[PDB]
Amino acid sequence: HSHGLFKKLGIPGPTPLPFLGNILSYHKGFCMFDMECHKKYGKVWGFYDGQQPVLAITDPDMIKTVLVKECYSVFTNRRPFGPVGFMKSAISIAEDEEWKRLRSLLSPTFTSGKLKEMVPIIAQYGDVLVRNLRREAETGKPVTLKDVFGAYSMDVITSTSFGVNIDSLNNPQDPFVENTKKLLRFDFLDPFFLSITVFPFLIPILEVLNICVFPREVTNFLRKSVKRMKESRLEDRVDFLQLMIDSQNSSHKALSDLELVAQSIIFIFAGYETTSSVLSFIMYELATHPDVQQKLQEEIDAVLPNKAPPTYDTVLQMEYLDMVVNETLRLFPIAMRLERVCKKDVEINGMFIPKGVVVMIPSYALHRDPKYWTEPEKFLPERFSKKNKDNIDPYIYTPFGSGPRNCIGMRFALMNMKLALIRVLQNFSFKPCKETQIPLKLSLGGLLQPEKPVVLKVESRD
Amino acid sequence: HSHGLFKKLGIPGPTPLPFLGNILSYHKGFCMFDMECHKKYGKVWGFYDGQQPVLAITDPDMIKTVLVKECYSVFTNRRPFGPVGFMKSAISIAEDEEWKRLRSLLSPTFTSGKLKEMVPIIAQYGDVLVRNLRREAETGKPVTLKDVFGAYSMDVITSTSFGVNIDSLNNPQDPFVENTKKLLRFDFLDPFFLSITVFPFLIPILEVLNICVFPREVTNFLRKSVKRMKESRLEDRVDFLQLMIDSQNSSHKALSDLELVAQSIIFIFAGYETTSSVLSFIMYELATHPDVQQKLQEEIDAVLPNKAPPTYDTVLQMEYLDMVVNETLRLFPIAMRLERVCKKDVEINGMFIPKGVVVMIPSYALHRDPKYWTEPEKFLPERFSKKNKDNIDPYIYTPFGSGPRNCIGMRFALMNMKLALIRVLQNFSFKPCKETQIPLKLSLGGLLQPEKPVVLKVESRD
Ligand code: HEM
Ligand code: HEM
Ligand SMILES: CC(C)N[C@@H](CSC[C@H](Cc1ccccc1)NC(=O)OC(C)(C)C)C(=O)NCc1cccnc1
Ligand SMILES: CC(C)N[C@@H](CSC[C@H](Cc1ccccc1)NC(=O)OC(C)(C)C)C(=O)NCc1cccnc1
Repeated sequence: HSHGLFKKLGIPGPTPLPFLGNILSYHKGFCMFDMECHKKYGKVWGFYDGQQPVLAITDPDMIKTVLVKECYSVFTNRRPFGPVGFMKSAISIAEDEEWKRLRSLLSPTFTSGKLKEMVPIIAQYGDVLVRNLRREAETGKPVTLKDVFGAYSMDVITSTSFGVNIDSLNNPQDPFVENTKKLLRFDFLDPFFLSITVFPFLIPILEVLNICVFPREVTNFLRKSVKRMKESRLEDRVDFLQLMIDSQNSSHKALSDLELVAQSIIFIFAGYETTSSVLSFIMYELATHPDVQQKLQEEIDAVLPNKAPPTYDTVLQMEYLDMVVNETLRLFPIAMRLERVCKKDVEINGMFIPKGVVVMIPSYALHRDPKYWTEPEKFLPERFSKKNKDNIDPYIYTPFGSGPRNCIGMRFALMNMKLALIRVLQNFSFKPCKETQIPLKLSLGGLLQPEKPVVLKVESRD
Repeated sequence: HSHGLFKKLGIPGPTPLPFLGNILSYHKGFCMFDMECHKKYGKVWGFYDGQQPVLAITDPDMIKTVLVKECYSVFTNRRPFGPVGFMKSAISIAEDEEWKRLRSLLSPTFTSGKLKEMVPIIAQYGDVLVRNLRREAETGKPVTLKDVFGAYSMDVITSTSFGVNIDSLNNPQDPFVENTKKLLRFDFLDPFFLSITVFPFLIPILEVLNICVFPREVTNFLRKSVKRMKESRLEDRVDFLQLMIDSQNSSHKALSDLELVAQSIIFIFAGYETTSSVLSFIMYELATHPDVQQKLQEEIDAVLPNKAPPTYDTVLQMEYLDMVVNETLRLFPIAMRLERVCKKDVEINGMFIPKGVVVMIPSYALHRDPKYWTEPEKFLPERFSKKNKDNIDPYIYTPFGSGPRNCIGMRFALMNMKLALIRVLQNFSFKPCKETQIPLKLSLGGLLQPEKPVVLKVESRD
């Protein structure tokens, strides 16, 4: 059973039911379960996802050893979560030596250099986003942000990774738009993924029936799509695909054709719903904190007078904008948790850790700990002012994780989201509607997302 | 193992491999496997779908006992085929007493009476089909029949079962059109369904993970869609839904709300790809047999002079049209086989049949038997002339099965397909293109469908 393990080592936690372990306590979501545990049990605790032991840790020293010092030797991989098919070769899923080789063949894709190159592409779709917004702003109808930010996020994905150029909002039925919309963030508390936790032995079975968590058709579409573009650019700069094609010419072992496809898909999956979700959470805070929206709009006009177009350099110039983005990510860190599988009997910061345990960092709960954040629930961007940004522990605030396996798309994600904000706020202000949910409720599911979706009023600064 | 059963009873057949049984012999498809067996082995034979024994029978007496005389007592159900979820309640899947109750609450829906009522609806989409065809006939581009007949078939389904009215071809992106297109005939020789045959014990497992062969979203869409229409017509004639709603007012036990949904879905699944597939096979024969198309066009003009609109009565008037439809269904009976599970030790026409065996009628192969059809591969509509239609055994030619469990949608299916043909042939002629596959090859898969899809030239009789 292994349900005696934490009781032995002296670690506290909720008592597990047979077979289910502690999963019935997810009825209120990971976020509410994690805070409770931190409160009830202290700096460390333990629980069981079925029979799999999970050790939670909240001490910044312990957290650093795990994600940095002993990342290569001990805590290199994440927990498997379901049948993956050929997506086993995607960087975020791959393990150990395959992972290290993959992370290397793809890191130059995410340098500040290649990213400054991509700025003018992502900018062009700032414009598209505006026109589409004004069309809803010239017709005084409340607006669903995720719909319009999704269309933008999508637009940016297609171009920055394949060269394809569509305003998805107006071609909602373009093939390259349909498949991609199906690529939604996995709800790890829906019937299926729960069942996987009760029956992880079911995972092999499903794999032998080529059942996949990435719908077989979406993937089949993109593979040939990629294997077509591969053989249309070759032969006839500047997207993720080309960067990867260019890499399997001129670790090591180059990148396989199918390995290349899986990375294409993962970048899509990672960047789509996330970008659009964070952008929604930020407009929710700007509409319910009018000062902050006004202070930010003023800042944007000074750097970019005359609605001047944002550039890479003038984006990194804006401090309040960076403050606002970070404080949103504090209150809504959409990964919720960080996790590593401990692959060896180990002892770190004076605590034994037996093989196979899952080490977990409860990010959401640390972001709202009163022991590090005064008034943690209030939206106060000044926590991140260059005055106070020094009193913030990088192992307490980790919206992109930390260490060698942190978010590879971090710089890009922030740059994408900020370009969107600048062009939007150059043009509109955003006001609560009667139908706006104040104060926002987080979904009880396994996603950090709003219970009810965000709807606001949008007015032209003209 | 049970792999000794046929060897014992004195029945011949191919030797089964361990675990796989005879399935490796499906590499050429059910149709080619069935003919071979009939040839090699005679009037009866046996084989194993994994460990499940299947007895084939080709004697018309034996076939009648099975589908008619002993249908209620012995051969009431079909073989399960995969995880079905809530679609377990659909008539074609349900079993025994539930089946008999369902077949009864739905039979009045398929009377000649209700069907004559539906004629003017299905006719209106004959017109739509024309306009769309002429648009491709005024632009001399070869035409893919299944695309244009699919759009028609779809159009007819939506209206005859929910009142919805769209020209799907031009609204290819209407929600009510997207879901329905996913409802495609199951390929019982793709990786998944084969695996089910090797691991039928996997079926329970999949059911406990709410995995379904009817994609959970399509079904989720229609349920609420139906539960909306149910509560918009009620309260504010003339489709399958209303007929079923009217039935759960004024066997017995009425029809449950969820039972009603499953029938809605099955009619869609049954009528969509089938109608469009048969209609394609018929235009393939009319284009490669120009006499027959001309003789039929002449017949239509005499009954309906001046492109007069077809009616129920003038449709049943047309004999050559009926001949042509039937002879197509002979060469392409798209179910391929009929099957019943023997639920008891039984002895019929002097042959023992142990419990649990699957009794199978190899329709495709009987339709092409030289022992009943001279020149079986030739397309000769005169086999069905009212002169020779008496020399045809109803248990050899069974495109809709036979007995209490035969195709409930038969009259409707024929009437739909004939209305389509009349309106089309009143207006166009259909000629081979260079890119037409002559002679058509049947797919080696588990569907009766063309290897390559049918493309023809379409000319206005104007
Ligand atoms: C607001 C946007 C995003 C947020 C908040 C976010 C957050 C995270 C977090 C917390 C992790 C886990 C880090 C760890 O385990 O320590 C992660 C991993 C990852 N992210 Fe993101 N992410 C975002 C957008 C993106 C984008 C746009 C990409 C585009 C390529 C991307 C690619 C990845 C990859 C590939 C990994 C796994 C890396 C590895 O295992 O080596 N992410 N992300
Ligand atoms: C060209 C069109 C069609 C052909 C060739 C066809 C053929 C067949 C065949 C061979 C069977 C099995 C009969 C048996 O087991 O003896 C069947 C069953 C069935 N068909 Fe069709 N079919 C067609 C269209 C339709 C349509 C339009 C509907 C619309 C409602 C429909 C509804 C059903 C149902 C419900 C069953 C199962 C009945 C029961 O189990 O009681 N079919 N069909
Ligand atoms: C393979 C994929 C399905 N599983 C992850 C592996 S990476 C860790 C993720 C990151 C994440 C970030 C934001 C929102 C959701 C998830 N989940 C993580 O919280 O783990 C537990 C749920 C605690 C087990 C993946 O690759 N996701 C692609 C991606 C998405 C978003 C940002 N960056 C990358
Ligand atoms: C539940 C559904 C997935 N399975 C069938 C049960 S009915 C027997 C069918 C009929 C059929 C006709 C034409 C084309 C394909 C199938 N298959 C049959 O050949 O069985 C074996 C494959 C030999 C095992 C169902 O309900 N199909 C709805 C339907 C479709 C078409 C016509 N009428 C009804």
